[PDB]
Amino acid sequence: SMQDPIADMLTRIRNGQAANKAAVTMPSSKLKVAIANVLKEEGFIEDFKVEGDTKPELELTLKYFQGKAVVESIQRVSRPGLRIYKRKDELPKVMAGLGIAVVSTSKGVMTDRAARQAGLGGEIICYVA
Amino acid sequence: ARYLGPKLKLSRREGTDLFLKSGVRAIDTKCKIEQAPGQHGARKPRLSDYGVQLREKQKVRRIYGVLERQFRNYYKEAARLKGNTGENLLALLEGRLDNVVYRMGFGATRAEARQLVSHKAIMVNGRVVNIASYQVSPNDVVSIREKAKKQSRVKAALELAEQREKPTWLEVDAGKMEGTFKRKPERSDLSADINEHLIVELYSK
Amino acid sequence: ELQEKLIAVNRVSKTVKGGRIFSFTALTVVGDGNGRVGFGYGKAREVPAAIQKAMEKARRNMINVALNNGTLQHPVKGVHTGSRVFMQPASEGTGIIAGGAMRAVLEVAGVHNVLAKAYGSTNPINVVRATIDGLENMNSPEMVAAKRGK
Amino acid sequence: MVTIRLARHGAKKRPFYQVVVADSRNARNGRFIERVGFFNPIASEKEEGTRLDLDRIAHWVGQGATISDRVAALIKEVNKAA
Amino acid sequence: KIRTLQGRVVSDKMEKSIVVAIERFVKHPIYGKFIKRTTKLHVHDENNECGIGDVVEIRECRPLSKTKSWTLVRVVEKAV
Amino acid sequence: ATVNQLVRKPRARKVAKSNVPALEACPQKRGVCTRVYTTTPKKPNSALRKVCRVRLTNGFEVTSYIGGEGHNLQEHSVILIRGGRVKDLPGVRYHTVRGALDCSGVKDRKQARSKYGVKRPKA
RNA sequence: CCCGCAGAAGAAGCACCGGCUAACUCCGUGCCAGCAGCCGCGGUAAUACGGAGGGUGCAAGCGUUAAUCGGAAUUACUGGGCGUAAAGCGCACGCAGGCGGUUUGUUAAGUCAGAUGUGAAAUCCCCGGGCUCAACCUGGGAACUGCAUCUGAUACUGGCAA
RNA sequence: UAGCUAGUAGGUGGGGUAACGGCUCACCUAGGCGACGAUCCCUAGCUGGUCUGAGAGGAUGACCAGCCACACUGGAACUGA
Ligand SMILES: [Mg+2]
Ligand SMILES: [Mg+2]
Ligand SMILES: [Mg+2]
Ligand SMILES: [Mg+2]
Ligand SMILES: [Mg+2]
Ligand SMILES: [Mg+2]
Ligand SMILES: [Mg+2]
Ligand SMILES: [Mg+2]
Ligand SMILES: [Mg+2]
Ligand SMILES: [Mg+2]
Ligand SMILES: [Mg+2]
Ligand SMILES: [Mg+2]
Ligand SMILES: [Mg+2]
Ligand SMILES: [Mg+2]
Ligand SMILES: [Mg+2]
Ligand SMILES: [Mg+2]
Ligand SMILES: [Mg+2]
Repeated sequence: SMQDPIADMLTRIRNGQAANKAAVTMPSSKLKVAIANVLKEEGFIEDFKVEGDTKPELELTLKYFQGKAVVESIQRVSRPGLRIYKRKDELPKVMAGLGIAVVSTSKGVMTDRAARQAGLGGEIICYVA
Repeated sequence: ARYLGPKLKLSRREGTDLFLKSGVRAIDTKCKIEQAPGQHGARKPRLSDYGVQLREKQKVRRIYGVLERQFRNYYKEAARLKGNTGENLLALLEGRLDNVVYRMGFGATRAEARQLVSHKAIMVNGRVVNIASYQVSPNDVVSIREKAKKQSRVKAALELAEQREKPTWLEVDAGKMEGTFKRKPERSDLSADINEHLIVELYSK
Repeated sequence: ELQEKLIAVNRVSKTVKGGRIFSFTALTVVGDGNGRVGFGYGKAREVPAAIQKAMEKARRNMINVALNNGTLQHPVKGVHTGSRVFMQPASEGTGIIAGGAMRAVLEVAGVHNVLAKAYGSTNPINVVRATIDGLENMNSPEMVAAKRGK
Repeated sequence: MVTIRLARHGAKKRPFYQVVVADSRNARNGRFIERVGFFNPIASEKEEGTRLDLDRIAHWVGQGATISDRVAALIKEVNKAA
Repeated sequence: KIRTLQGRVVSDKMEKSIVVAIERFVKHPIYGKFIKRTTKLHVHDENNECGIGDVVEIRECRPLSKTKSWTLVRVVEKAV
Repeated sequence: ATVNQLVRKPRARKVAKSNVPALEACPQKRGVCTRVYTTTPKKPNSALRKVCRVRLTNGFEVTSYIGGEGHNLQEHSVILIRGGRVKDLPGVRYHTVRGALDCSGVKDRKQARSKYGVKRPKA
């Protein structure tokens, strides 16, 4: 049941990507957006798009580089059944450094590179590479 | 504690000269070396990776005449220390006094160089050190005790000492029979025919 | 830098009217010490024929691997059939610690300082193989920017 | 009353004392309040052999601690200012 | 105040024998999930005044009874 | 499976049934010889193995194996026994320290004498 | 600790060698006597029994037994499974419990940040120092991943409101 | 093992202790605990740390130091800081 939408984002992506699907859409939200941001700003998607008002619609443009899909993997990490939180010094780094981790903090949804510089930490939403 | 057994037997099984009869003659023969370390030595030891791994460290051991226990602790100390564990291992081994007595020529083979140590016939920075494993450090100064100087052994000792490739890391008289451990030997000094990483592996699992 | 090593050799039985007819199999790995590795199977009624026929198979079927110095960029997971394997950069202490069997592919392939471990079945044909695929999927420590950049 | 004394954390035949402030009633090597020096009597003439945070010892003797007999010597043997 | 506790009431029905619920979340020390570890406290409130359902602020006093080491400070909300 | 589930009922590690109640983890245990049988082994094998049922110091009656070639042990011999089954003789899970208590060492053994408990023959 | 004295003089053993697992032959025996951690050896050529020669491994120890953890990702939090191999309750409704779409405001408990205090000494670890070395002893750091208090941050979760 | 509890939970006063206090008493209120596991049963001194493990863990609590507890078994108080 709708229960975890953030996995649904992470997933609709993972799926559509593997389906060499040009775009992909879904119900939006403050939260979905903050991440669609980091995803773009880190260059895993071409560009997003929210086209509604009462029933908003997040839309992401996917990317394919060589023949592959750019996003080689995208997992949840925190989730309703089991919340994760890491302090700053205990923040994770994906693929040794390549690829990234999306961490929400008292100063907004930002990557691990980011939050690590910001000198803080929060709930580690998901891993991307 | 000391090996004590017929010592060529070793070189033969180990397949190489461990310089344990060191003395006069070189490139063995006048022995039998190789094709029969026992009654079936004749045979091809087609052998597991474990074995080649085993025999390497054994070789290194029969050389400095070190028993299992001590060698283990060498390895352990080697590994503790930063640097290539295998190099560090080789370092420590050389740091041995008895070794740095045969290496300065005062003794035919390390075995002999040792009897000297244990027989209080050596003095580091002045004082007498009769324990074969006394680790020697840079700038150290190992001499022969005046009492029993230029006595038998120690002559021919310092003799064919020059026949040998001859160190570098240590400068050494020959009249006084003193000599200075100048530096810790590097990888590139000594070796060629010894394979650390194997005897790192033997002790890794 | 020819460099080659066989990993496992084995016997197998076929069974016909007249009995068991046996035969051997060879598993080999070849690499240049600078990336590039392959494995070959190849079986044959006698051993040297089996290993020979294998070393060959390994010469082709060779893939290459975006190393990073003597080590790996990021820690990688691999998995084929029952063998599920894992290896890690290891800012080389000394390095090269793995179960002889995937030490074999590592070694030759040029990786100089990893720590590795195999889970599931230690069945060589599948671990050496889960590893190769392992190092293969492993992506370039900058052609990840190629990936993104844009 | 509290006291400054030598705990003997030596080693058979080569004693090496800790000097500690503690409830005089406790064991010679037991619970203490704080450490305030040391005293190797085999110091050897080389270097060190009787380091001793005086300005604490001070403090406690202010707060009423008695000093041993040996320790009292050490203090009047460290000299005091030089 | 040297610290204070909040918590809902849970039981008012007894001549000042007020007991208060306190609610923390805590990371399971083994499986990391966060659960509700509740605490009940027996607090004093002279001339009985809180009521079942009230949020209340509380402080640690000395023993008022074998059970009671806390008085209340303020009330907050009612008619839940 | 579930995290909740692990939370309610933690993972539990099976405990280890021993194979050798030489009671309380003991290096060996003294006993008195109830019977000196000799019975025969399981499936593939075939032999006349020597054993003895033994009342132990701690009350257990256990059937133990006698090792070596030949032995003098009868009813009422006091022996010492160690862990060590004998698969061949199902049920037998202990061995008898040759050359312990009333147990003699194997006559004439030259190789591996310390097992079988035999003095260094006056060479 | 130091000096002299005599004379190699007083000072080597234990397990193993079928595969795993480093080390092979002969004689005896003949499903017997027996071996065995696991596989499994013994019925006439036994590298597996027993002895011998030789060899491998450790050494004032060596084997055997007992015992903890390890390898065991074989209770899997990190890190596992349930079509046919161990495993979906015969089916449903539902209390507690767990979880919960989307928006704004508020709260600051979970979360995060900083500061302060505390986290005994020994131990562990890093760099040294002292016993002829080492074990051992010792200086000084580092570490004790923890707990509490105060002040802050509000993205996420929890509470209140609509 | 699913219910447990009459000084039991709270109040008021008297008494008591070096001291807060159902500590004790008298009287009043009818409470208090409990599936976030009470009650019952079984086992057990706790810690620093010790062994092991790459870690996370697992196992453990001799020797050293800290705390508790006991001094033939049950029970008592006297002296005294
Ligand atoms: Mg020794
Ligand atoms: Mg072999
Ligand atoms: Mg045997
Ligand atoms: Mg025969
Ligand atoms: Mg485990
Ligand atoms: Mg499984
Ligand atoms: Mg089934
Ligand atoms: Mg069904
Ligand atoms: Mg939401
Ligand atoms: Mg400490
Ligand atoms: Mg020193
Ligand atoms: Mg909210
Ligand atoms: Mg009163
Ligand atoms: Mg492990
Ligand atoms: Mg004692
Ligand atoms: Mg009494
Ligand atoms: Mg009194």
